[PDB]
Amino acid sequence: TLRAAVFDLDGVLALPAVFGVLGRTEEALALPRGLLNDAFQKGGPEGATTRLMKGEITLSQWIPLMEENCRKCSETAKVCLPKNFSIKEIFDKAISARKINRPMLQAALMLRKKGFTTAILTNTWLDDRAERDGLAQLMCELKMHFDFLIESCQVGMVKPEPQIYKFLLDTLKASPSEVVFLDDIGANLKPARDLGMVTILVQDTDTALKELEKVTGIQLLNTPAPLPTSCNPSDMSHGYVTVKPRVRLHFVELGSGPAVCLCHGFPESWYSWRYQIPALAQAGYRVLAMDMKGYGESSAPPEIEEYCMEVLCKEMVTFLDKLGLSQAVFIGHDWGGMLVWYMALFYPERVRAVASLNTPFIPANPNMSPLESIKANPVFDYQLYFQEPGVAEAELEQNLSRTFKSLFRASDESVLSMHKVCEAGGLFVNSPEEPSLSRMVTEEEIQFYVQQFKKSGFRGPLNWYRNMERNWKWACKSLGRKILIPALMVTAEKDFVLVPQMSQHMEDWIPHLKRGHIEDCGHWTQMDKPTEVNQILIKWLDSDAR
Amino acid sequence: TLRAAVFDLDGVLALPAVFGVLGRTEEALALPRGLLNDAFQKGGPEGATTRLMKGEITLSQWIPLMEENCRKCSETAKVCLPKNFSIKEIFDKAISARKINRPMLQAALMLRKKGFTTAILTNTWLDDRAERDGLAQLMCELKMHFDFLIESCQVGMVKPEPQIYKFLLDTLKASPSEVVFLDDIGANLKPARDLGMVTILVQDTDTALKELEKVTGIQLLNTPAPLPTSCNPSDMSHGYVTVKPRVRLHFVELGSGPAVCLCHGFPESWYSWRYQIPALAQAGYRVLAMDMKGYGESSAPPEIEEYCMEVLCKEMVTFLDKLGLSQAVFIGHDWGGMLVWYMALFYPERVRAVASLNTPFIPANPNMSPLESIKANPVFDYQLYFQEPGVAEAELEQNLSRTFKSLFRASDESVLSMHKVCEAGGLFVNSPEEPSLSRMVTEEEIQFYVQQFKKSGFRGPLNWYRNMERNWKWACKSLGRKILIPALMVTAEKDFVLVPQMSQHMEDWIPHLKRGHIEDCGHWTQMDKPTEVNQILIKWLDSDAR
Ligand SMILES: Oc1ccc(Cl)cc1-c1ccno1
Ligand SMILES: Oc1ccc(Cl)cc1-c1ccno1
Repeated sequence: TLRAAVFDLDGVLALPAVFGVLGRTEEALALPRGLLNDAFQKGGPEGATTRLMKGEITLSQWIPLMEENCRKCSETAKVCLPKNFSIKEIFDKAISARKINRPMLQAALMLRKKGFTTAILTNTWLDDRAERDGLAQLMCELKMHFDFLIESCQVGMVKPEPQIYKFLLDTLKASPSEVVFLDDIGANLKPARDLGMVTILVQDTDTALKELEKVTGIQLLNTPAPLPTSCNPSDMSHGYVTVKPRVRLHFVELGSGPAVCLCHGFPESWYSWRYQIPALAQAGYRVLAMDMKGYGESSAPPEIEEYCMEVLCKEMVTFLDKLGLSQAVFIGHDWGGMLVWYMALFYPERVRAVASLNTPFIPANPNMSPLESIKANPVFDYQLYFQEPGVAEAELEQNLSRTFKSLFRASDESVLSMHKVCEAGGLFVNSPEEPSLSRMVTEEEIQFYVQQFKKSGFRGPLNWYRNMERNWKWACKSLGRKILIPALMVTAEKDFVLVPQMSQHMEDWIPHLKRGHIEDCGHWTQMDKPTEVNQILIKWLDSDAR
Repeated sequence: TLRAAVFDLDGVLALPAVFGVLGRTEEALALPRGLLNDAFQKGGPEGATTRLMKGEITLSQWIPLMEENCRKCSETAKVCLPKNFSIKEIFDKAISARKINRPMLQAALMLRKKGFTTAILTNTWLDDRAERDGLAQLMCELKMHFDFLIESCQVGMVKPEPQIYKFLLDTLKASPSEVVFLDDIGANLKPARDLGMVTILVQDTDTALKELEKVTGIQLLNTPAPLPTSCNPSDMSHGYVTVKPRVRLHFVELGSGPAVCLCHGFPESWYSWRYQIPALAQAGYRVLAMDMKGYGESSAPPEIEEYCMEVLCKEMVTFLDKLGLSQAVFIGHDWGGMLVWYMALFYPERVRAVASLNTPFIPANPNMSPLESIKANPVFDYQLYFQEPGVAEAELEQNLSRTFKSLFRASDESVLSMHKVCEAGGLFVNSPEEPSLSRMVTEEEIQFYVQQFKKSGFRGPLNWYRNMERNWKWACKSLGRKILIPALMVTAEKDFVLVPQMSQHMEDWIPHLKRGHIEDCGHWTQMDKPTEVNQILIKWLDSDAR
């Protein structure tokens, strides 16, 4: 039975292949057929290319050796190479044009998800060209999804030499009959087959994947649309900043480019952005996903006043100061969405652009107490329940697994009607003791939240709701202002607490506001509809945040 | 007696002042004298500018109000404003032209170093212009050096209103007679003086600083060249990455821009780069200063093989992978300098550019054992002493304070002659028990190294020297290669271990190599000559690493 799947890079996981570009160049320059592919393989096991693929020489050292072989070949063929002939230019273009074969990677992702050990086995080079970063990026994106990456130039062996196949088997810790090996080169497939491995000659991806699903017994073609890449907490870079004597802020960091600061809601974690973090880093951004004050590995002081918007915002500015960041784009959801609008109003110079998921911007009413305003809408009753210190803490801390399984549900699986919470005497009074697992979350993801909330519980998080009068007084200072920096409001059709209609008057205070809207989406936006959140945020970031 | 110094921003810590640009614009456009400065202050305490300075409105809301005042003023003066007249353009240019008044900041730095509480008190605005980042950067650079930053738009009060002075006093926790207040506006100086504060009217900086040194009794003018800004460990962003099950790498992170990975030597710390970190972040780079494997907060496994160059380099590649970085510029010193040359040889696609302080690149000799090679030079005797497990550990761990005070010395203060270390029976056998403090380090800096080395001691660090045969075999695989990515070699005249002449043949293997050379510099390059290290690295980074 098969338990390992091995994929080649060129012509398998990345398309189009370099081999195909040499043939394409021959046709474009009207050179004799096979001239370039012949000069490329010249000398066979003793040639310039084998030395390159084994790591004896770098790509920049190889370029003039390929040039001499091209001259040698054209001379024999009794043809002249064009006066403008450049191997450097041909290969720069070829490497740059090569993209990830998305359905092939998807199949590799599915096999690994089903228990297969996966690896990339590739005949590659040590790239020292001025434009080497493009390839470095491609390799980074691909390698994360595999258990192993075996590169010829790193191991000093090449396909089709028998030793590299014995090396692969040793790294996989598998017998040959347990391995599927996919290659676009028949000669490189031959030693794997001779060893007893299942082999697939990759021409077109569809046929190769049909062969792959037939032999594995796993559906790989015509499959439902997969979720975006998630985060393994133990594989992330974890950052810590002391913003003041008793306050440290924890964050997860991924990627390079403009700083994008992700701010979660209640009662969440940096992990609520698990599907956004890899996608935003891949899109060309440096992601900083916070554990907001009171949560996870961030400090959780007991005082109510430690959680007023004025102090929370001041600390986020100090956080940027200590990291040496003059700005960041601030993206928030629920309570984080509220923080993010206040960062834009009070610290516009530090906010590159601002985006909110579900949380609308509604200016403070100076002629009404926030407590009066909250009583006016039956949807905000849960906020009154959260007022009395200790009451909501006891219900939320009683059974953590039940707390997160009851809360984290899609619009069609709700177990909590958020009205008459005070009258009913709690959030979960009409909710089961052992809720079923929502289609949005796995048991393991629920257990990550349970483990995080064991440190500080719900006091700090609930204190975010206990500064209504303080926040109202502070917000009233901003009443003559408008938000004029780039801004995005993302509404969720089925969020019955932060309803899309609550955002209807926002253009009065944010004239240049851009919008996003997600159909069939509940309150837990990021995990309910990750693919669509990613598409909206990436499109807005590339157009408005650089 | 004075214990607090307060500085204005415009016309004091930043030059030229905005007030001066309005007068300059009047002259350039041949407008009536004072027309623009009059439209700017129009309405006085009830005008558009006061509302802006109090934070009622943002800068972008203020621009059209200033335009209307300019029209109102020109109408009364019976003059016409040019057809191309733009307040947005005038202010963008003014804000952009304004730079830190370096001798004023230097004086503030000196007063704080001598025990003064320092603060910036400024009449400023909430900047929401598309080009707001320039000002955000200026403020970031300035604010770090002060105990307090009081901004009119944040406190809702302005100079010359009496309340802001009472507010300043309350934040300083000082009586008026204990405060020096420096301002370029006579009217804004008046309430501080009326309160009993010492006041300085700032016209030209030299005269203001003469007045300031006379009144404080501290030398501020004609002072020796100051050292670059250092790091307070508790104020840095601390990052942690698990590169494999039992190995976590710790780093300090500062700044935005291309990733610059700093790799220390033996027996050091991320803190050895304390003078480079703020300077490189200020220069426009994202600094990642490592605790190399075996050091500080990074994991220190006991096995010798965990510290061979092949594994150390593999882990640094994984470190980039987990951070989502396709590349970084790698800068190393001593052992870090060696690591960095091997990163360039084995992983050029991941290395944006490479720089080494003191450590030359010398290819492995395939016809000689590394032990033979080390015996040939009397300067490398200390490496033979480091071979036997436990011997060097006992001497180095015996008295940590003595270890670091004996090692960390300038070329003219050496207490260690590194020859006949084996014959003498140790590094410190002819060294005092209580060495004097070198002019390079403070007692507190020595104690930071003592605290770091208390966790794992010297086993992991010494193991870097215990993989000679392993490293030689690995390096021999790279003998046909050349380093063709951007590279810098920095030599130190007085490093008697890593002598500048050892680097003489480097151009044979690195043809495009760039060089830096530091006179009167010992082995501890970064702390011996920080200003010159910063100048060389910043110039090379801006030209060769983007
Ligand atoms: O918006 C919310 C805010 C707080 C809490 Cl505890 C729950 C929700 C919510 C909306 C839908 N299901 O839970
Ligand atoms: O280069 C060195 C390497 C190791 C050790 Cl322990 C000391 C030095 C050194 C050079 C000058 N003073 O110490």
